Amino acid sequence: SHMAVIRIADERDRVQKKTFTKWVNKHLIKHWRAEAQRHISDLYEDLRDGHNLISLLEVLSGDSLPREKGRMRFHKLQNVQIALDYLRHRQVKLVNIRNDDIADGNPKLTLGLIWTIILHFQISDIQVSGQSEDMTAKEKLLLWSQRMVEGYQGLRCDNFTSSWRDGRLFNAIIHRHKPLLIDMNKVYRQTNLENLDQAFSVAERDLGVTRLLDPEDVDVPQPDEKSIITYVSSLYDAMPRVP
Repeated sequence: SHMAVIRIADERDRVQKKTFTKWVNKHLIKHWRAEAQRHISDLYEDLRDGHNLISLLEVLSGDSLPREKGRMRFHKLQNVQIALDYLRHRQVKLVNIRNDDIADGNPKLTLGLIWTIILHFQISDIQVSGQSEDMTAKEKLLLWSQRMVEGYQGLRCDNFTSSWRDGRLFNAIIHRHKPLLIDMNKVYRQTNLENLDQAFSVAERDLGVTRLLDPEDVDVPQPDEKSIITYVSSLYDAMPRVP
């Protein structure tokens, strides 16, 4: 039923919005200016005037950016363009996004923009042995993921969706780095949620990785790709060495 597919597609979007919202908040709070340490309530509303966008880029780059102090739409578009122009200076190719779209809270383009920023700042230097230079950041992260669970019995990482549903990969990657923290023998028998909860809990408590995903989000036949990548990438950053 087409109704089933839309249901799943809408669900993946719900998860992506929740994920990017947590990711943005994670960084915004690290901003040096107290009043810039804002909290996003609705990703489709709190980036519209451009201020949080500028703050996000400042925190991620350490670079200082100007801000319009007016309230006219003209000021908002300009505020948004400051952020968009910085990304271009950074040689980031902007996909299909206009000032107007961000100023009007365009859902898809807003998520698209946050995705672009995540990709550029968090998934820009993955290094993995066996790496082939032509590979994209996404392809590199997938190889790193595969390289990481290499020596584990019967578990493959064919992608950034279904492959991560049962929590097995998440636990193996943690174990690979801190075996004394994960009982791999037990992760094979227990439920998907059980594995997901454990992984996210250990990652946070012992590796200091923010819990971007809820086990309930990932235990679906096709988890949201970008949500998975985003979190997996933050797992990579918690790793001290390169496989």
